[PDB]
Amino acid sequence: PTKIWRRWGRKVNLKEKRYAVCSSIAASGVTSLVLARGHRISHLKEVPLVVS
Amino acid sequence: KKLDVIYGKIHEKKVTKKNYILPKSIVHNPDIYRIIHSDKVQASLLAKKKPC
Amino acid sequence: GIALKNVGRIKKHGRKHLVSKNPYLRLLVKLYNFLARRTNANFNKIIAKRLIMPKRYRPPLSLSKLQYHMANHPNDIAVVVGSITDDKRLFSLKQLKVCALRFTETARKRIEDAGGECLTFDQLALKYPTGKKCVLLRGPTKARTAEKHFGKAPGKPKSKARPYVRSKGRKFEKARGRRKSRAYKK
Amino acid sequence: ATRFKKNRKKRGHVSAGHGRVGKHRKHPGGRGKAGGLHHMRINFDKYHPGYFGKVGMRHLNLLKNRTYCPTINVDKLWGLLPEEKKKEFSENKDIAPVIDVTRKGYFKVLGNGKLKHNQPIVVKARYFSSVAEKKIKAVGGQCILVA
Amino acid sequence: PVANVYSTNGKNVVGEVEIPVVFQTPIRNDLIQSVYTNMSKNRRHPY
Amino acid sequence: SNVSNALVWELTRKSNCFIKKNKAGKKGVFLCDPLNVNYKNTPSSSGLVKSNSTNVTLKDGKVVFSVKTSKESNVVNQHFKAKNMKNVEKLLQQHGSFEKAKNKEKLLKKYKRLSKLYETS
Amino acid sequence: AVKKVGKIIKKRTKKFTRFQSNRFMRVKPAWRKPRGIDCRVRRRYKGTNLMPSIGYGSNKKTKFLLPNNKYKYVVKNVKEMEPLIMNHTKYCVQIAHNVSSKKRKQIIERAKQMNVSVINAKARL
RNA sequence: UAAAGCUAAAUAUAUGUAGGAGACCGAUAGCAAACAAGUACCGUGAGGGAAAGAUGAAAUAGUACUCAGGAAUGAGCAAUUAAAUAGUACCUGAAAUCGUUAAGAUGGAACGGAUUAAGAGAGAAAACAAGUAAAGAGGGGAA
RNA sequence: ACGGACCAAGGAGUCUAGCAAAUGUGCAAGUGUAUAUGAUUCUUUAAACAUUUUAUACGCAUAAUUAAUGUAAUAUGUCCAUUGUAGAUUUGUGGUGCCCCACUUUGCAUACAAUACCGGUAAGCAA
Ligand SMILES: [Mg+2]
Ligand SMILES: [Mg+2]
Ligand SMILES: [Mg+2]
Ligand SMILES: [Mg+2]
Ligand SMILES: [Mg+2]
Ligand SMILES: [Mg+2]
Ligand SMILES: [Mg+2]
Ligand SMILES: [Mg+2]
Ligand SMILES: [Mg+2]
Ligand SMILES: [Mg+2]
Ligand SMILES: [Mg+2]
Ligand SMILES: [Mg+2]
Ligand SMILES: [Mg+2]
Ligand SMILES: [Mg+2]
Ligand SMILES: [Mg+2]
Ligand SMILES: [Mg+2]
Repeated sequence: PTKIWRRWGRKVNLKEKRYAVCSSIAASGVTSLVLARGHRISHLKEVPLVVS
Repeated sequence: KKLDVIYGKIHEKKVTKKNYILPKSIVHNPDIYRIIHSDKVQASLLAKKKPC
Repeated sequence: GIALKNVGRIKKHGRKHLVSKNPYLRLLVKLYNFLARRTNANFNKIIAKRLIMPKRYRPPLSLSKLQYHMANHPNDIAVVVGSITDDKRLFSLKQLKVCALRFTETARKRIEDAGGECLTFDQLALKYPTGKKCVLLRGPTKARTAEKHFGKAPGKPKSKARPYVRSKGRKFEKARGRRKSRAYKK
Repeated sequence: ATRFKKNRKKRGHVSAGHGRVGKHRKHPGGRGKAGGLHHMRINFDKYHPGYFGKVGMRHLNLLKNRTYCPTINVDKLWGLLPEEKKKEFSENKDIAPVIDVTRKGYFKVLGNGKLKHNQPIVVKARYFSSVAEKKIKAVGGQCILVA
Repeated sequence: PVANVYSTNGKNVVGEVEIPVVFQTPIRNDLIQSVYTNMSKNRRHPY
Repeated sequence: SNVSNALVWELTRKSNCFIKKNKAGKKGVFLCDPLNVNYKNTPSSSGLVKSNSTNVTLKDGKVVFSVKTSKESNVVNQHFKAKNMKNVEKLLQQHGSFEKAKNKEKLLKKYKRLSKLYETS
Repeated sequence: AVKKVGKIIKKRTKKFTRFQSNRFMRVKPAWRKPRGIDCRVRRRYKGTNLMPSIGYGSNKKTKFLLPNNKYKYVVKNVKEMEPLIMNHTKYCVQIAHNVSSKKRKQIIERAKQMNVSVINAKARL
């Protein structure tokens, strides 16, 4: 019979979380990767895409 | 612009992550085939050989 | 029928591929496999093999031991397939040229402050294709604590293995079998 | 994850990996540390030799705060200084540092290693060992006792 | 290495900004995947 | 310096929104990215990996000519309107100098095949 | 029994039925490997059911071809069958079971224009 | 500084009542109980304790009329509905078991493996013909 | 020799604690932001983000040994990093085809031994 003291969560190293966030922002700046995630950005000018 | 103050290129109190260093890569330039085609490398390669 | 052993088939006894999934490490493996094949140099074969091994067979190397290994080799390049770490016990450092898979921050700062430089393996492929004036080095592979429990069992006469114990003290496995006054020693 | 468990491989086989003749019965040798000294004796003797018996004196109410004492060797003694501050003491020969290791959490100075020749240093601590104190006196330094 | 800044009518270019150096982190999909499959367990509800 | 073509192959060999494989009729796997002349899943034919490319598709009713010619991450997707064989031959001269003849005639044959498709209203 | 038409060779055509499936109707004909002492099928006695083995495998050069001598690809709408304009002499299409008649008509009339063959272009008519 | 006394907060809550939610179960599951469930029923008594959900959008459409029959019930040239082989034992409607018609086999069991033959059912996606000329109906792309 | 008249549904190595080995990942003489607190966090969010405006919370590791009072790792002649045999890589000549040999140079990991030093015990001398 299922129990409530099954270990529901995990604890993650702080440095690895920061690493993952950093390496994830970098992937946001490569045109081919954004296209390969399913976004329809063929007509865009630049992929980092800053706005005023 | 906040993205350079958060990660410590420009320092600022209570905005920069304390003592955080931005991760480095085990590779300098991941373009392997530009290395393989260099004159230095090509001068060390050996004549192509035959199959059976 | 026919009387062969392991019938007609040859046995090999080691790791065959990368297990890791780092894309940069996979690119490195591809590069040095190509270099090993097309210039059979015995320098690129060994490197192509070493960066396939598991973590326990790529130990770190300290700055002091690296400087000691390079004392009779000025203006040469040391090649390590591991990390290199700092050592507070040294007072001063010379000028060195070292290629390694990883450097720690303090070790990287100390090396560059003395006029040296730090190299990755893709630059060493570009400047020393066949390893001229390069010295291959390894760290201590049997210094891990886990290796202190291996060997003969603790209890066989004149062994050196550590036991697995809750804690350490006069009350924790010191009475019968480790002194003559309780019936025998080891 | 239940996805990768070894038992899923034996799902069609009869015995689930435990054998026809010697089954998987429940506690066929005792419970916990039961049979040691009788029929588990060999395992105890070759993996945990000194297990049985008692030795030594009793200490009835210990209070471990009375004998807390972290140590530091003379190897790591110049490394506590920053490199730039470590640098100027080499050129100038008229000035020496004074180091208080009890501000860093160390209590007793211990004497493994080598100090730099003719490079004086002054150390404060609660305890010293004989070898450490000699090695500090040799390069032209002094030891100071605090509390 | 810089980047243009576009106006909110999508036609004019009104500036340029130097790209921050966090965009040069190595791109590691294996690490991202492994870290993601542990952090996503933390919002689950018991049964 | 943290990215190159070989690293884009490693990152997109398997996980992608353009790969399609056949569960029944086990043979074959196709890459439908917009700049892939063939539909092979190789580094030498995918538009995501290559720096410079040309292609012809439909994309709405009509036929479209496409160029990538992305020199230094200043990716410049140009889009034209193919009208007939002569116009496509002119466009290949104008924008596809970096290619070889063996590629040019392959694209010409592809365009000829595409020019027989139509629907109602 | 070996069957061969052109270059395609089949090394057997009968199925491997499960042991005892003709005598007990709670036993289904789908093949299961016999385990358990004293079987007479696991021990390869002559005169009983045969067991499958890797030796019956097909030629790599002709492993998935239909008698049409083409590979089969299954499509669900018009946009999925556009990669076939470059490889039309090696593939043939088949329409999925759950698409409506109106969609089927368009799929068929486009396959006709592309010069690719349709395996089941007679259903729902 | 014992042998007299009082005193909030930070803590707990398998009960009662109300509110909100889930990588939970889906009528042999989930509480014993999704229904007039601690009910029907059993035991002198302390106690024990089930089974049982679904027509259709609408019955404010639940089957009118005729013929046969003592009646049940059946049949229709007759009737609601999109549908009655959805008719209240009402969504779908498997297997074990039985009925009807056709086709085969049949000297103290039956069924099977290998290999062919004789019958019977079904089939064109390789199991021949691009193109050419004439006429008829269509659908597109350019200038 | 035992179970099996037939059919449908159900039906059996799992969860938690604690230890180890193997492998992947991050940092490295350090490593892990505990309980809490903060925030222009607040459908989701019971998630995610942050760390107190020459810097002593705690665990494991960085030092052992003895019942124990306790004591504690070459030694200041040189920032140097104990000795030998085999051994990966490097340096300079010649031989046969970058490879293998004959010398020459350097000497990782590790295997076999030697030596010095630290804690306990004997022996000798001992204010
Ligand atoms: Mg044989
Ligand atoms: Mg078995
Ligand atoms: Mg059994
Ligand atoms: Mg078959
Ligand atoms: Mg037997
Ligand atoms: Mg009182
Ligand atoms: Mg609920
Ligand atoms: Mg129930
Ligand atoms: Mg319904
Ligand atoms: Mg008879
Ligand atoms: Mg029995
Ligand atoms: Mg029986
Ligand atoms: Mg481990
Ligand atoms: Mg502890
Ligand atoms: Mg002494
Ligand atoms: Mg005296």
